[PDB]
Amino acid sequence: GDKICLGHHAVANGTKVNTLTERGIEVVNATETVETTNIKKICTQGKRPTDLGQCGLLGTLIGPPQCDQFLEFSSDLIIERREGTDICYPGRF
Amino acid sequence: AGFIENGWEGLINGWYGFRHQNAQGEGTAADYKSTQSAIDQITGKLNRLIGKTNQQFELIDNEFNEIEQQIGNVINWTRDAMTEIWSYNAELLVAMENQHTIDLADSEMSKLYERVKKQLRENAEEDGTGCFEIFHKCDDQCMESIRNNTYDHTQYRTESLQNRIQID
Amino acid sequence: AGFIENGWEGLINGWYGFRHQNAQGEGTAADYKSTQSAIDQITGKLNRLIGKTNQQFELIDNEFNEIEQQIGNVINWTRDAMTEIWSYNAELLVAMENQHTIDLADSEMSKLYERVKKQLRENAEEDGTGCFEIFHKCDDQCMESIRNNTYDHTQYRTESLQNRIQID
Amino acid sequence: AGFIENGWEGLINGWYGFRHQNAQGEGTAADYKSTQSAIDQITGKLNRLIGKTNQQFELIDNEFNEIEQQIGNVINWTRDAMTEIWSYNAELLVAMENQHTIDLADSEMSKLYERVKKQLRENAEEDGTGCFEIFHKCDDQCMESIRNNTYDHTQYRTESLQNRIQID
Amino acid sequence: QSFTPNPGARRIDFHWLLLDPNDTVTFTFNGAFIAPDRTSFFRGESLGVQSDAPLDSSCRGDCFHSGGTIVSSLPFQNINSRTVGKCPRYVKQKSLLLATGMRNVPEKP
Ligand SMILES: *[C@@H]1O[C@H](CO)[C@@H](O)[C@H](O)[C@H]1NC(C)=O
Ligand SMILES: *[C@@H]1O[C@H](CO)[C@@H](O)[C@H](O)[C@H]1NC(C)=O
Ligand SMILES: *[C@@H]1O[C@H](CO)[C@@H](O)[C@H](O)[C@H]1NC(C)=O
Ligand SMILES: *[C@@H]1O[C@H](CO)[C@@H](O)[C@H](O)[C@H]1NC(C)=O
Ligand SMILES: *[C@@H]1O[C@H](CO)[C@@H](O)[C@H](O)[C@H]1NC(C)=O
Repeated sequence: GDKICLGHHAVANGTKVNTLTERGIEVVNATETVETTNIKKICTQGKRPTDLGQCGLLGTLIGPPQCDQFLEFSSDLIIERREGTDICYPGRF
Repeated sequence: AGFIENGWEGLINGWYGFRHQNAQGEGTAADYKSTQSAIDQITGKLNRLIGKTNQQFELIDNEFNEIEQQIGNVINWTRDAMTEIWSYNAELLVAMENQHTIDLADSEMSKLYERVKKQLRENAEEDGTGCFEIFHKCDDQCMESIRNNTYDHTQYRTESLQNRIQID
Repeated sequence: AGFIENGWEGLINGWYGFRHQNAQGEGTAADYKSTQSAIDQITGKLNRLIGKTNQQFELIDNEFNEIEQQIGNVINWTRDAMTEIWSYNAELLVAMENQHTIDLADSEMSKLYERVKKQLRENAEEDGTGCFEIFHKCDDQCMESIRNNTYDHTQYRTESLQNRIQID
Repeated sequence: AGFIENGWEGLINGWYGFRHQNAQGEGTAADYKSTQSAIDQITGKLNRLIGKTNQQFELIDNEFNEIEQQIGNVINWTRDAMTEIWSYNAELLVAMENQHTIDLADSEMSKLYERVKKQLRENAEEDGTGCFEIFHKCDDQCMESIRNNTYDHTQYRTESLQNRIQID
Repeated sequence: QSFTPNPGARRIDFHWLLLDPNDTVTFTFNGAFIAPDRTSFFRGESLGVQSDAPLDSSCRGDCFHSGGTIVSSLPFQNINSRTVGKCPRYVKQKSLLLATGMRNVPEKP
């Protein structure tokens, strides 16, 4: 006359996961462990970075004119950019 | 006149809520502790994975410049091979966690079948779809009894004997 | 006068064929659906493995010539280390699949024990070797009843009561 | 007047020793074969791990000298990455072995619950804490009967009927 | 180490050494030597990120890569194989869904 029926929280069509037995098994509730959200700006909540710009990182030890202000510095983050260079006169390390 | 079966129900009241098919027209959910036991283990699965991946990395390749191609080919090959190794490990690990999560869900529900069976002993007939047919006047009070673990064949069996007993 | 036990039999009629020891001298195999359920999962195991290995490869080492030995030593070491990693992964994965296959076989048979138990309720005594002692005249028709899922204690228990009942 | 429960006891007599709560004041341990079955599998776990790790190694890095730093960075990176891969494999493998060991312990005890249940059929009430309440005069001889597998409801049920039977 | 210049191309070759405390670095000059006026000391574990992204004073995160940052509470990422700082691992699996509950035995029979 009365029943005890164990429910599975079966919501309207959801998503699917890969398991050790079968692939594409539909599950009620899941989360993605791989984030694809690319935040296109650099986080600076800490010791603000040395944004070298036209200056390269090695340039800070040599002193190209674009690096003159970065010859002595401190931060928890250092940023290099494509336009950056470590020389004015040809050279390498 | 529904043929009440596994309480899929589009249920919103907890992950492991159980339907109580009271003849009076009820659909109340299960003791939250069953759901909570699942929550206590499943929500921590993400953190277990994080501890295995959160490592310090540094640049090997100078992306804006060029490294000797022979070495760069070794590095690219190595990274790609390692990517496949880690992708394999990731897929396998996630698959293990998914299979274990399913196994856990089945195991917890299995324990809930046991809770009913051990307490009622004879009047809990399993339909294999999560349903127990109850052979006594199991109104909301019996649902409270189940949730409060006062459900006991000592008295409930007798109540069912009034409805089920055969002497021969 | 064999002591019929787990139907090893050198059986050819399906992987999970069950012996029906009809007193009249029969040895018919089980419902193919049990075997089919195993087939549906096991035959796909190879494909699951293939999807994890079938990758594009290119030559890194010029086999007919020579590469700088220092790099070649790194490559050989790397490949060998990766070979051990993949060999480990392969042995582990295969071992997992083998253990799971065994677990599946035990699980399916367990379900078949359950099929008999849930349908007969009292007259199915398990010997622990795959055998159920049946306490009624279980001729070929009962085997058909099992395979057709018409096996039901509602009538079969009564048939056994004629052979088993004790009133006191 | 202890409320005898799972025989934690600070037991020294075997890993899977079971307490027999004889009303006469006994605490004898279980049949060693249960413990031996665990020993036969668990002690070999170390050897299974050894066979997967015992490999021939040679020096790649000249520790007392210097190798070109660009290659050395690749080697250090490679070794470190492989160390994490093997550390992951080691933690995972050990965790698998630990989980399997626990599962084995639970499985073996489960079999021992089954040994009691299948032999006594009605007078073995499980408390969920490893304890069976026995409804007959189960003195040391019944413990011997259990260990010798002569424990049998054919006679023991009748002994309990003298203490338990209800006719109605 | 000894060095000599090789004429035939204008170039400055920079060479470097990490000098231990209490040690003395000795230099011998016969010309073609560009001498340092100052030396360098390191102070506090920076993260040298190579990137084209703009800076943001409100953004917080540990992971940096050439296209930006990765801010998450997840173990894996598909954004870039080359990251700096403490990060989730790169995989080829663009979508690894982890179940957080029971399978969806379908709402409708
Ligand atoms: C399933 O999990 C997601 C995870 O983000 C959550 O947002 C969602 O509400 C859950 N669904 C439920 C509880 O029905
Ligand atoms: C290494 O891979 C990057 C892309 O990830 C590619 O741009 C680079 O040229 C590759 N290096 C070589 C030597 O091919
Ligand atoms: C690398 O291994 C191959 C065999 O697979 C061997 O012939 C070759 O000489 C090895 N390379 C070096 C530098 O030893
Ligand atoms: C490689 O690691 C060792 C320590 O294991 C370190 O002494 C050595 O300098 C490293 N090689 C390079 C090129 O940094
Ligand atoms: C450095 O040399 C001086 C010489 O007076 C000595 O006192 C000092 O302790 C030295 N430092 C170390 C680290 O040896």
